[PDB]
Amino acid sequence: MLKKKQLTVLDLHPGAGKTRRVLPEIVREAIKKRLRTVILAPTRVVAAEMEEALRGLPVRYMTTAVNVTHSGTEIVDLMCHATFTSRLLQPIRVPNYNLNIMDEAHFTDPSSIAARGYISTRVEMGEAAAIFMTATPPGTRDAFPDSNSPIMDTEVEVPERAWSSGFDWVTDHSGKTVWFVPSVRNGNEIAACLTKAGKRVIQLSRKTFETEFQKTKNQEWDFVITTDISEMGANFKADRVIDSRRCLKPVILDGERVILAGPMPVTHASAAQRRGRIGRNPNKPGDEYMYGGGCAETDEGHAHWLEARMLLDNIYLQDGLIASLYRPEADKVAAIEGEFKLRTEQRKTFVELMKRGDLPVWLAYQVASAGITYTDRRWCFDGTTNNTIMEDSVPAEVWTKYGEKRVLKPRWMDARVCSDHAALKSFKEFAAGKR
Ligand SMILES: C[C@H](Oc1ccc(-c2ccccc2)cc1)C(=O)O
Repeated sequence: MLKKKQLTVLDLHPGAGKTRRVLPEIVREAIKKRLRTVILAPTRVVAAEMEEALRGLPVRYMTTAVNVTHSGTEIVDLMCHATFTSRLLQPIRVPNYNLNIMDEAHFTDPSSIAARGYISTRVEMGEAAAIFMTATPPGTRDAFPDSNSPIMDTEVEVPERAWSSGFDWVTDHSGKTVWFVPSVRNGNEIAACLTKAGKRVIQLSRKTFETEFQKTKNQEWDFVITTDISEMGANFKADRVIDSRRCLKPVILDGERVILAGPMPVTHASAAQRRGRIGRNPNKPGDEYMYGGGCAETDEGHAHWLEARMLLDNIYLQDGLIASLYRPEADKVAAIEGEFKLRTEQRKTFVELMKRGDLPVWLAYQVASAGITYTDRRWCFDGTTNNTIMEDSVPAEVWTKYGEKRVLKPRWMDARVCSDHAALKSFKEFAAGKR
């Protein structure tokens, strides 16, 4: 598995022991062969779980999620998928790792797709080996894979709004349920409905994940309401999953705006990962999976694959060569390698708009490619009337860094900057010159 020019897909079913049993054995063999190795975790929660599975092995934890210190004699590094892609983009030398291990390799955020593309290109060049660990590799068509214990699969209408009647099975249940919703706003409405009915609810999303996930271990709860982020190796002591089978899809329209289309069907890989949260204990058969729609290949034309190409076009590989996307996911976007390659000063602005600005990749690219510098926010106010951002049915307003009250009307509109209250609050701070 560790021999050069080889990319292995470790696709044992969910709960088979890829992280706790297989990963430590791979790491011991890599250290025995003196292979400089990187281990990529999707989130800080998974990074902390990996430290427990690898306890005692000499691994350098490049994350504040773990408090270890480090002897300085480690040849194995562990960091998040986003951290790897970030360091490749920045003017910091990333070692040319002999072995590249990606856990939860099905993650479809732009930085995870870009990491797979870079790593698989190095393997294709004959420079390195790689191991992608996931039960659901790209293009998987099976939403119902094997599990540690039998699961009761039931197709049923699932609420996506508050309800007064017609869904007694949802609240009549005495165990713990993990419920996948298509958006933070949709989860807020379901959570309020369940709280009014006397249930204890925890809500999870990308921005709150680490803090709120701790509550699932520290307090008693009846429901966890979560977006698709919990598909990335998050584990729960639950006996039921309720799956809307829906997600939002970012879509670039006419190359000039990004909308959040849907909700629409999830992929088979997402459905198998949502279901895969239960049936994990061989001693507790009969965990339930209630699902409310079919699957479709909604990653085709999804903005994340075009955003992954924007990142890869701006990562040095060798001279003018540019890394390709990992072959099984390369047809998800219609893009020419190198079309998003920026000159040095515009590339530095693109990186800073993502790293410090916290803007979506597509929006950071529009601003940097237009020749605008990082601190210049005039573009947040000079768009057309149809780009006005709305807050509680009235235009959002901010005080500019000049002390002028203005309506938020960005030159390029990316729906992800106002998808929920937290995102719009962060974007208002950015438009005001506060970061
Ligand atoms: C804030 C933290 O970022 C870090 C990024 C890199 C390192 C590091 C450790 C040893 C050697 C070289 C680099 C540590 C932390 C995080 O992202 O959690």
